[PDB]
Amino acid sequence: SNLTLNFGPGVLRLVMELSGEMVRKCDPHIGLLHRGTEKLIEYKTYLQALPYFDRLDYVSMMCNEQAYSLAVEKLLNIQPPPRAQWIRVLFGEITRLLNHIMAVTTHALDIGAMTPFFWMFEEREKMFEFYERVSGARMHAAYVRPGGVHQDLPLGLMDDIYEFSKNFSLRIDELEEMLTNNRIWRNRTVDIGVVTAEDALNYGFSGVMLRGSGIQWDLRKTQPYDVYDQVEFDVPIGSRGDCYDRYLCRVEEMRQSIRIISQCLNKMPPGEIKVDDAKVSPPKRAEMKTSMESLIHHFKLYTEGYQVPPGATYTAIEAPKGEFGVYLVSDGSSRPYRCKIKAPGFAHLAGLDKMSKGHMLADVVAIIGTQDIVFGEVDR
Amino acid sequence: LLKKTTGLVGLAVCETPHERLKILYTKILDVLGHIPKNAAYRKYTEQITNEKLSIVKAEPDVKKLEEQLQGGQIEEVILQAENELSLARKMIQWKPWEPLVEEPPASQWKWPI
Amino acid sequence: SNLIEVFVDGQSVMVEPGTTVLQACEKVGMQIPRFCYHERLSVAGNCRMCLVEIEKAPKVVAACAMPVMKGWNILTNSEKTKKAREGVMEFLLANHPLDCPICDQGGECDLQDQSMMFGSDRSRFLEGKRAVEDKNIGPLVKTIMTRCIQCTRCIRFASEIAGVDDLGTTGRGNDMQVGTYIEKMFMSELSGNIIDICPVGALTSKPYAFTARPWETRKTESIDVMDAVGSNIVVSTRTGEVMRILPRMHEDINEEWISDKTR
Amino acid sequence: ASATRLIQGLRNWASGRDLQAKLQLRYQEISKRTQPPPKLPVGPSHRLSNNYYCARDGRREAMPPSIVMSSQSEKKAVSPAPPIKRWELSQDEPYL
Amino acid sequence: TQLITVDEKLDITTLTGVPEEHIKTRKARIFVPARNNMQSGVNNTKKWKMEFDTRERWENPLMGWASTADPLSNLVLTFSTKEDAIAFAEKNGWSYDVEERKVPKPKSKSYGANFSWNKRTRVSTK
Amino acid sequence: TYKYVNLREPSMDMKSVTDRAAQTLLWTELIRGLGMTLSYLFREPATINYPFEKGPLSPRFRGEHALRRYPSGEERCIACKLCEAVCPAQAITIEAEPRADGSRRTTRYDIDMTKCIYCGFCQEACPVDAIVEGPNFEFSTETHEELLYNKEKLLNNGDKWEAEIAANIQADYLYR
Amino acid sequence: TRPTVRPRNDVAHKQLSAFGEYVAEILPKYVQQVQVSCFSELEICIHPDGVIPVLTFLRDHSNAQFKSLADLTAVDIPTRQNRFEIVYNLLSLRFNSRIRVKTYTDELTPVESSVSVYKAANWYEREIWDMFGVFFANHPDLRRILTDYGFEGHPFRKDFPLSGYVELRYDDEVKRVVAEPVELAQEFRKFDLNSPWEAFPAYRQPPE
Amino acid sequence: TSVKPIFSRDMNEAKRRVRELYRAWYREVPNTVHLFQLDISVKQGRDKVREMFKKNAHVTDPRVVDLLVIKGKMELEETINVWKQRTHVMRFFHETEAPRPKDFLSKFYVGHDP
Amino acid sequence: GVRTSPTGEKVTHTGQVYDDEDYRRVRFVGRQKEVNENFAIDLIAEQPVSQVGSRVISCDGGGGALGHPRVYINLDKETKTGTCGYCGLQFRQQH
Ligand SMILES: CCCCCCCCCCCCCCCCCC(=O)OC[C@H](COP(=O)([O-])OCC[N+](C)(C)C)OC(=O)CCCCCCCCCCCCCCCCC
Ligand code: SF4
Ligand code: SF4
Ligand code: SF4
Ligand code: SF4
Ligand code: FES
Ligand SMILES: [K+]
Ligand SMILES: [Zn+2]
Repeated sequence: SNLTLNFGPGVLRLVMELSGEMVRKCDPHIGLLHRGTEKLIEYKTYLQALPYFDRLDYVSMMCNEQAYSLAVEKLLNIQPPPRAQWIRVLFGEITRLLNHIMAVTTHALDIGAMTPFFWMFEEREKMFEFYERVSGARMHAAYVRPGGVHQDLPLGLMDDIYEFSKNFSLRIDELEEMLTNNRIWRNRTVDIGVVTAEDALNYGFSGVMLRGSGIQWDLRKTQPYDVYDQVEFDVPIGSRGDCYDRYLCRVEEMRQSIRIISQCLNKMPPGEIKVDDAKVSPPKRAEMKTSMESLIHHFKLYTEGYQVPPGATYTAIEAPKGEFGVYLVSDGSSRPYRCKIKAPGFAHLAGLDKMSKGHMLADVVAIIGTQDIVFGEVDR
Repeated sequence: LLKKTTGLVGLAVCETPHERLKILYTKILDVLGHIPKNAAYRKYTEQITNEKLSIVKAEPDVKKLEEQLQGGQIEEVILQAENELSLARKMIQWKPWEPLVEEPPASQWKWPI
Repeated sequence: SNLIEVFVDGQSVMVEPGTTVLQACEKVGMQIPRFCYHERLSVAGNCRMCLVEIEKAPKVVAACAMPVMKGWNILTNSEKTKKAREGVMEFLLANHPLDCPICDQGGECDLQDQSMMFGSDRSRFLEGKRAVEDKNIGPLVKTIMTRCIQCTRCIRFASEIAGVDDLGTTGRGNDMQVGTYIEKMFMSELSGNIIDICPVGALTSKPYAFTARPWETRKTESIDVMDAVGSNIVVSTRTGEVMRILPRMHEDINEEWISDKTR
Repeated sequence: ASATRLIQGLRNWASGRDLQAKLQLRYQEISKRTQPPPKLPVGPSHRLSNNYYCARDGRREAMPPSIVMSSQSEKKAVSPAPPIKRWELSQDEPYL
Repeated sequence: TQLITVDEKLDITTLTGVPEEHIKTRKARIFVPARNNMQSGVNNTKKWKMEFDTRERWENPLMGWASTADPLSNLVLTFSTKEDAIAFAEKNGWSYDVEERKVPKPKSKSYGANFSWNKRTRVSTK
Repeated sequence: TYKYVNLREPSMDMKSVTDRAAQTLLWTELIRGLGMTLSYLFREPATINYPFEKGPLSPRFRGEHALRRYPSGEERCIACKLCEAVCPAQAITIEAEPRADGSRRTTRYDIDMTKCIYCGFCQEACPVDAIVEGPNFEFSTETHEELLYNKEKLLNNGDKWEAEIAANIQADYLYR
Repeated sequence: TRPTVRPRNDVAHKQLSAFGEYVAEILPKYVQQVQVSCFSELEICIHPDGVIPVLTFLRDHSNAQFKSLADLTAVDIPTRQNRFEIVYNLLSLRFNSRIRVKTYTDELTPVESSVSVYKAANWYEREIWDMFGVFFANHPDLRRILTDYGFEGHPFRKDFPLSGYVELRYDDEVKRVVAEPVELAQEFRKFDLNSPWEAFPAYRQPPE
Repeated sequence: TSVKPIFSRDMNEAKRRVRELYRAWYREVPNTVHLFQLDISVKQGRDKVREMFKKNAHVTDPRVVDLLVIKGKMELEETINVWKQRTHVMRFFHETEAPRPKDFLSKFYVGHDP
Repeated sequence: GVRTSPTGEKVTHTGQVYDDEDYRRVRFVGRQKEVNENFAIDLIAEQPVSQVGSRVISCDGGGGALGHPRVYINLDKETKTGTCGYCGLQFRQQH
């Protein structure tokens, strides 16, 4: 016989079959945050369905906004204006900094290193000030929309993003001073959760979960979206497939996100921020209150919403947790017929059982840390 | 030059990649000769396997073979040859060159409804 | 049979002689945009929204009025058909008031909907608009005549179906006004159907006024009991309360009309 | 910023970095909370002529999916795309 | 063989998890929806719809909101044909009633009839 | 276009082996981590003194809802129900009628603040700037039904916060 | 049509059409349709007996190498007699491409589980069991994954209502969370949003 | 009319699987009453099992009763393994739900439902 | 312009007041009925009628884009003033 531990209720239920110190079986029971998001999406318009995507990976809000917006814009056969695309890449990499701070610092907090959590969440508070200045909300911005973004950058925001970005690499340096060469942090991560490249491909892993195993794959490079082919950055590649190389990949992705943010601040073009098709994006309020066509289009976009032509797309981005996909099916109406949400954490938490075999019970919280799991996107 | 690592976790370095690819490609062709000639899988897989086997027999260097086989490392080219061999052995049993087993219903792929 | 062969976008269709271009396109399931045409009123041909290209013909034809000739290829989706629709929609929206939030027609407005479907997305009209004096035609039909697009469905209904001859157009040009010219009260037994066939919010229901809005209404298909005609109706409710009563089309009873008692 | 130079020197020694050059607390260098009003530009469709919507209608150029095969010689075997180009190692910082 | 022969009527009511009160007391209505007579557009009259009988809506004591206890009060299903809707209702054990599609009959339109020599169809104005 | 994190082979001369042995036996990186924690001990903390000090916000901030008025006392809401049509949570419930002077005005304007997702689609759908999501975020209650705002509560929030709401709209309406 | 219109990618369209011909003629036993959308995504609509032979082909063939299962999806379309549309989204990292494999089932016909092809499928089709009721034969551990433990019905079916049939509350008499038939203080307000005017003439269905 | 089976070729194999599922539930009821420390008796839980089996007793399709056996095995797996709590086991006993009006007259008195 | 029912309960600008025998007054027991005492129907009646020399006037509610959509009001009736449908400001042709 062997021990069965029911680690009850982010929130997760775990059914462990242990054989002493070792883990024989790990059965993650989920659905504790299943909210039926993508059934609720079927009864709402495309604009009304957008704020559900803020709340899936709720540390990667504008990235999921971007993925849903790219899906709807692909089905609408329209493209965002260039300044909107540069704002989306800028705030997508700010979002990537947010998520990797959350990932690395809570993964260190669950192992026992509680202090760089507090050090990096002040930087995270400043990036939430950036979200609040651009949209009015600290987390669920509802800002990146199909057609572009909702509102242009306020004056003086890019200077403050520059003042943040100029100092953030020292914050990464002192995080990396606390953890990377620390022998206690290395003993908790170096031989832990080793995934081969073939098993990572076969188990549907994506993002750092592939790149820690040496797979040279990044969707911003291979299948590029808005203006990621115009920014220059490197892709950190692991060598041993463990928790420690995935940690180093996330730290170096924060480095490369700072690099992309500097390039976005220097290459921000002038122009409009919504697509100038007023049958898709709402007109400005000054012309809504002056022009008859603009008032009609405002009325119909905020009550019926735009009709999307019939068809199905699978649109994926390189979200900070991995490949975030939307399989969006439109029937021709102004509401989605079907919206399957592909989250990286779903397949990663499915691979948790293989990743935890032969390890200890204290290694399982490290493996649940290195798979960056937010249960909003896992459960929908 | 005896490459130290493939870079991929769990993918060991092959000592003799040329002889291993020759064995795998001739074994793919031997398995693939058990498929009827009118089957498109046999024609297409004989075509690409003969192309890869001629490239392997033409190039003594390992790195240049990797650049002109155009399939990444030579060890994942070996892994893909093994996958193609396993696939051909399964395609003999499935016999998927046969006609369509059943037509769909008349509005099964009509979208929108 | 004496059916002639015409073409809608290359598709052949056999139509009776005397079939209009609009009806021939209706036989292949294409609905040509319209404002003044109504299939139970006489043909007016004056909103010009139904203008469609016949190929090898250098002039668009009014599809509601033009009979088809044998061998015409009707181009419902060609470039100059769409340009004709956008130009006519631009002229319809030039003087039209920015009233969609305060107008009861919003959400169920033909002008809104086929401005979205067939018009442009913005304005070039840099002038001041006309504003029309409202009329008083009774306690049933609220009249806001700045919204009128002069499609004359009013007048053709009151003349041909209601048999009243009290509505008309006074004036000339852009100052042409639909009304009664005097303080006269349009109280037929069928006077509420001009609320149905007015494509815009110029003629609205005065009892229904401001209370609901069409997207939030649940539509229950039911029967009139106010007489022994058995007029098919829609009871539109909202949050468990009856909002209004519209007609249903039944060709053998109430064709698409209801009496004012029913309404 | 208000730290004395003894504490500032002890702090820079303990971190091993120059901390005053990159302070994590923000001061007068940030943007003003009251800004001048913007004048936002308009898009390319804000034109008074040559601006017909049918010449820029994105949703109406979407087509139904082209049916390649339906059930109602020595041609080359194909892949869904050309094989992916091998990534080049970083000239910036390869860690080699 | 690898195929069995089931001659029974298709019935999935024990698998759908629907409570029995909302199977045997509900009346599904299968119908092409009538055109909104506020509008001349006919694109909402193209498909068949299945709705259910409206149950009680009452006033919320706190706010005056419309409270319901009917789970099927917002369920509207879309079908391409009448027979698909009938098969779906019979498959789920729903007692149904079907209204036939009401198409508008073809009208005889002539603009010249507005100006006849001797018929009553002359318009008195234009 | 890619880099290898952790692909360094350590040097095996006696210098580097002795360096790693001194790091192992003399705990050098642990003293480095203690130095970094000691460095934050002598920094000024980031703590603001709430409630006397407040977190910085923008004029776009989406907080407590309010119904606004014209500069005559007439309420802006003309009952068009665009805000409840666009409301992703269906938090808004509107009933309307002509009032005694024939004006199109609401008799019911309810916002369930516990359904509300605070996304501000109502204020951007509003054609007359009637519903706004104002600047107040400090409106926690002791009971659930105190967050079920009717029209009287929302008009009192408008009359309460209008001096701030109008200046925030003045700062941002050119971006809208 | 330059600034506001999405640019068409004719090269990828031609390549995916050629590869769809390739798949359709290598596997004519199961392939029913092959289509490429106007935004250049390839769909292979297959018979459900060929779930394992098609997906093993695309995973293992040297010109396909679709090693990654991005997503596995069902779609409920109640007007079809095979109402469930099982959707496989596959990623080839070698050829930098995506493919969609679509098949169908009704409530009672089992689909063969594809865990022997992609282990990634293990939870996804398990989700398809929980949300749609599609049984997957030869699945290792097929059970619910997202709903509550005693949950009746399959929620992403389109005849399943938005709010369910039961709701929970704490009952202090039995000292227990209990399930009762759902009563809403405010009914979800159904919006009829569809315009009665045709939006897209390119997608017009031929009439009766 | 030629359909693909799930497990059973006809109704006899299907009744065999129903019968084995009933045997397994009958064996499990005392352990379920014990370890969930339920306030019901073993006889009452076995009567509830018999009620849930007799509720589906009208089905004549082998695939439908195969899916009913599959779902009953899933419920049993959620019961044997402590995945259900006490609340999920007691949801079969609608104890806080007031008894519905059964006859015509009391349904007439309380409301509009048929 | 608030008034009071004979129960002592304030009547809102809608006209809502509970009846005397209505139990739902118990929610205000020990608490208050929140009413707004700035009735918009009384405040727009306090505005003077704008005398203009044109036949058609435009109203946007003031503030330009901060007001309402700009509408055009005809002033041909000398019996009745021309009222803005959005803001309720009313206009009269001075001739
Ligand atoms: C009064 C003050 C008392 C305290 C003083 C120190 C205070 C500050 C402490 C800060 C760090 C606290 C961290 C807590 C966790 C500690 C973890 C840790 O370090 O684990 C022990 C680590 C474990 O190392 P490890 O296991 O991580 O490293 C891997 C080691 N191999 C490869 C072998 C497996 O180190 C030790 O075990 C060292 C023990 C102490 C040795 C002291 C020095 C002896 C030198 C003798 C002379 C040698 C000369 C050369 C040879 C020739 C001889 C003739
Ligand atoms: S008639 Fe139509 S377009 Fe005109 S104001 Fe009313 S809703 Fe708007
Ligand atoms: S009031 Fe209406 S129906 Fe009458 S002419 Fe004007 S737009 Fe046409
Ligand atoms: S902020 Fe959003 S959820 Fe809240 S009332 Fe406005 S539209 Fe509704
Ligand atoms: S959108 Fe504005 S004017 Fe319209 S109902 Fe809502 S608050 Fe009132
Ligand atoms: S519809 Fe033919 S012109 Fe009005
Ligand atoms: K009307
Ligand atoms: Zn005004």
